[PDB]
Amino acid sequence: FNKDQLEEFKEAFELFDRVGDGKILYSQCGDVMRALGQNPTNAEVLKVLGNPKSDELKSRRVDFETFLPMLQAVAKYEDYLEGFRVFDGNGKVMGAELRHVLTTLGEKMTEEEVETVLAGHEDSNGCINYEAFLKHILS
Amino acid sequence: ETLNATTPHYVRCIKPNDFKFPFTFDEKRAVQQLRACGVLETIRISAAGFPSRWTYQEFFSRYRVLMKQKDVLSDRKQTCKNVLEKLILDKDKYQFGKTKIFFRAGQVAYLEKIRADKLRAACIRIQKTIRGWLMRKKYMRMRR
Amino acid sequence: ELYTKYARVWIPDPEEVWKSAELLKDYKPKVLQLRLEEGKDLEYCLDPLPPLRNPDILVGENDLTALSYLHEPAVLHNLKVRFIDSKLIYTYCGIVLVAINPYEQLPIYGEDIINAYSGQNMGDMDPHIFAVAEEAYKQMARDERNQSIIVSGESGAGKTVSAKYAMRYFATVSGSAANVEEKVLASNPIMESIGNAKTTRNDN
Amino acid sequence: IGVLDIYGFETFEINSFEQFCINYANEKLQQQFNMHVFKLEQEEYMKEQIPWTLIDFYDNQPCINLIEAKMG
Repeated sequence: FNKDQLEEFKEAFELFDRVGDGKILYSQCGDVMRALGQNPTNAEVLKVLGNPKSDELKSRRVDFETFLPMLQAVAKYEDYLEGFRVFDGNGKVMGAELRHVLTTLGEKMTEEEVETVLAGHEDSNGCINYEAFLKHILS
Repeated sequence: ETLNATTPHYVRCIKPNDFKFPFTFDEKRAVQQLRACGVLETIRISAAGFPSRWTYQEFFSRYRVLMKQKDVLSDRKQTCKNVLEKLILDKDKYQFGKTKIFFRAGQVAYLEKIRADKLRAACIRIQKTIRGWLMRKKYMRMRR
Repeated sequence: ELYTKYARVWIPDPEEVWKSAELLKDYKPKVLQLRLEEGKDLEYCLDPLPPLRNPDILVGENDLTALSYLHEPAVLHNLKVRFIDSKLIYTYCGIVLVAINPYEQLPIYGEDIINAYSGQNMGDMDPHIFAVAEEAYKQMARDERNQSIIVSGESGAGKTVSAKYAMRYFATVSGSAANVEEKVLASNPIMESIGNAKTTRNDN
Repeated sequence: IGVLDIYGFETFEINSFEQFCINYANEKLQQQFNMHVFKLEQEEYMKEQIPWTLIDFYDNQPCINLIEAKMG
């Protein structure tokens, strides 16, 4: 990232800086990466963070300059489609099944995150057009 | 010579606990009872064969998760022959009967593991993408 | 090999013949890191492997041969779970029927269930003594050849209860009035008085 | 239709002629059971058109010959 990129990213970082010291928490580093359009795993975030311990993960703070190499390291469709097609072959996916698997397998999310992103995107049968929802969430 | 004139059907009774407690099951007693009834050496003999026998359609239902939408044919038997011959490279682990797939002991667990591993990798990829989308939107809220 | 992270394994234990464990780090060609229910790591060593565990979908199935790993702890687990949590006293192994004596009376012997089994094929149902009796009763009609039910175990296990219900089944599906059930049951006290003993390890 | 009620295999701390007889009877019955299962498996394999040579037969006759045969 160049100075222009660093300035836009720093402004975003400061928006996520909730203490005013120019720093975020380890637990916010992933949040910042996600805020910039990336979809990193929890594992990649923890790896670039240096596998922090619970105590420093929840209370040790790092500024943007330490975050930047980590964002870089993390940074460095048909499979995504097949991943959604696992739970289908009429081009649909049950909302209940996607909700269950996203909240119980893998890097489990909360029911509220899934309800929020899924609100208004599933139809009356409780079916999700996964190609359209996926394109929407990837934009 | 009385039983050989006849067609057998077998029952085994096991005693779960020495104290006649209702619906309690002492593993140390029950293992001994199962050995004494020959059930365990029966199972050891069965495990040498093809224990696990699956109908083509229920197999296809279970393992389409592992199957590319290209590769499923109209012909179930040929579809499964293809898929299984890729998924389990040693052909000696299964036989294609007229009506059922026969598996050796262990291989249906292998197929279930590789299915679960595919399903997990897909779920991780999708859900991490949804997490990064949602927090990207929370960033747009904070910019607003 | 496929001893991977989050592979479950069985480990031998003095107190309950096998305990479940989970392989806490991948195996690679001497000692395994095992996570136990009792404590997050206690460690197990490999000799000049632990029995791998069946996947969770398979455990609890009606027929022990449906398991993919066939061995003492998986059998013991399936019988234990089916008995304790589902109160199903009957299970299949190959042809054999395994009857786990509950020491408790049960509604499962009722005449409605006798009707429910009559005319079924063997695999169509969860296992029950009536399904063996029915398989015999159909083969006796389809063919001249005679049929036997063989009951084996210790005498405490309750073989007499199995035979009692197998006769009740025969009587009911025959539609018979006759009177064999009462007499055969009333024969048991003399046959036990003459032919029956107290051993070092069992009474009667 | 016959209902045969019989004792299982038997083993004690101190072990004697009564058990030797019981275990011989249980060897004979287990041979019959292996006969029957093997036969029904050859039938099921010919139902599914699978070559018979894949099913191996496990045989306890070397143990029965140790007991009941001449010089046993």
